Amino acid sequence: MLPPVGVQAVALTHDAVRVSWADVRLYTVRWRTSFSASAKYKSEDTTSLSYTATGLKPNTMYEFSVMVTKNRRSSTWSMTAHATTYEAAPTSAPKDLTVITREGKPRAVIVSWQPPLEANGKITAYILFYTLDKNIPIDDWIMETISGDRLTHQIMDLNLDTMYYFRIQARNSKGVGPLSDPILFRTLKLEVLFQ
Amino acid sequence: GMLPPVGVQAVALTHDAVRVSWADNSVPKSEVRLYTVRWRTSFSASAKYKSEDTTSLSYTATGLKPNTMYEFSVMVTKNRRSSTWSMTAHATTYEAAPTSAPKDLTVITREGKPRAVIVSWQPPLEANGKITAYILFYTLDKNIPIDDWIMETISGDRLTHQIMDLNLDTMYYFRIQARNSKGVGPLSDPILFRTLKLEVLF
Amino acid sequence: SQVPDQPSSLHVRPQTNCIIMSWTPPLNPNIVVRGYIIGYGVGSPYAETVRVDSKQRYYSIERLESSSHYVISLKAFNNAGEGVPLYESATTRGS
Amino acid sequence: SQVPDQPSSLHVRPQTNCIIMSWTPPLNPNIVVRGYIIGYGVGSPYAETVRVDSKQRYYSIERLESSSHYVISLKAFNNAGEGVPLYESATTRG
Repeated sequence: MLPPVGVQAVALTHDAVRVSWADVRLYTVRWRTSFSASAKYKSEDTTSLSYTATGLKPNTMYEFSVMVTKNRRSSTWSMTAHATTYEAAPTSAPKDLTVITREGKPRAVIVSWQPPLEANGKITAYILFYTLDKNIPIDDWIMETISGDRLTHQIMDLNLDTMYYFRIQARNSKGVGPLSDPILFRTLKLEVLFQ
Repeated sequence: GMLPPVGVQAVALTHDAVRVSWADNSVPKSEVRLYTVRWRTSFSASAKYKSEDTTSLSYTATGLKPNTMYEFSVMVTKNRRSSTWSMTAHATTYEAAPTSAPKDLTVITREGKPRAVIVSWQPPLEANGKITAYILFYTLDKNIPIDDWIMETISGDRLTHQIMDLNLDTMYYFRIQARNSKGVGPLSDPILFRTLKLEVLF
Repeated sequence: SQVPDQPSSLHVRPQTNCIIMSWTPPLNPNIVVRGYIIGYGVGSPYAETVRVDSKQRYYSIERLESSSHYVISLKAFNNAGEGVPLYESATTRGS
Repeated sequence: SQVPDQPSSLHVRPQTNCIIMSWTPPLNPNIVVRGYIIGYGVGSPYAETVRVDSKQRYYSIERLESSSHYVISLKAFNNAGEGVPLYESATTRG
């Protein structure tokens, strides 16, 4: 039989994409992550001229193909349609948060991290929280906003021999992901620092 | 004649928010310095700014136009003495779902082959981003809801679409809406097009 | 002696490549009818034109394309001229 | 006969360009003290070094840069060597 034509795939939500083609005959629609190792498909059957592929990973590009079947006779697969699903707030937190004293200038540290695994989109900005107090809530810490293109930041004029707390989170076009777990960094005292 | 702040950085957050952040090489350690932050649409007629005052080293510019480029400048003021504005930092806000509907939806019979029309429209005024696709609904029935019309998906770069195999002497209804990387705008107003009968056409 | 009227009724029964027409003379018997003029085409009844006897009620159109929208006209005529036509839309049955 | 102890107390009173030190001799009087060796710099006490009399308790550091984080060391010394230092952080007023 003749495969369907005018196949187009349009992203709805961040996990839904609606394929739509033009021509009882049954249509089968297959899809697959275009950038992955698994060369295996997922598919579903319908009798409408459209179908919504759901349960997808956000900010990901998918390829869609439709065939038609009627009375034991199946057609070949149609031209593939490409669709990228919408973005979503990050799910993980930034990883490997590290604080190291800057040499040879004490009272200042260089904070280094790595982007989150589940960014679910392009990271617009990083938010870095740090404080001296053990009790005050997160919204009263010192806040520093670093661009998404930077993975390091310089903090200056800290206190000597004092325990600092560090929290970092990733932002995104549709919101901000969860904070990481606290990182404890103790600035050294001059006695230990010089030998 | 004070020193203007340096290392001024402007980072777009949402589609309506941008966070400016600067540094001052003059902050000691009794007196507190006030920072003034200005912003403005870089491509506009109005050479006028909006501004706000803070004592922090950062500020969030809100209530901005989406998919638009803004320019930001910071100065510092202390005891009657103002500095010059720092170098400008540019930031472009992210996209958002369209708010208006596509305009001037047009349906005209294709000559000289009846039963087929060419539907023409124009992009929405408030697109708030790059239009990925148009969704065109049309039906023969007066009563069925929008989700049971005939749906046609046109690419965002095209402003025309061809519908074929219509019925002769029948009233058709047309609806169109624009989608976008961040969502879908509202449907347009109904367009009434009456296909002609063979008697009148010849 | 005068221009004839339009035909009373016109029926079409499309085939896979043929189309069969069935009609009846004008409801007004006073006016003389010398014959009928049939026209057909795609989206236009001017493409093809045949003229048949006044006593014929059926005509079979041949060699038409499958799955197509044809337009058929029918007019009665006499020595005065041609009468107002009847129009009918017919769709060929696909294979 | 041996290296002296660390000073008992050290106080600093930073100015806009000066920094004033006030200290007191080691708690152990038996060990001889020939004098005190002061060190200062930014983020390091190795940058500048002066040595003063055993009878001094006050010293005024001059010609320092305004609004900076200085590190000050203080050690007592005698014919044996140098004793364990005392450290103090002081910040200049801008």
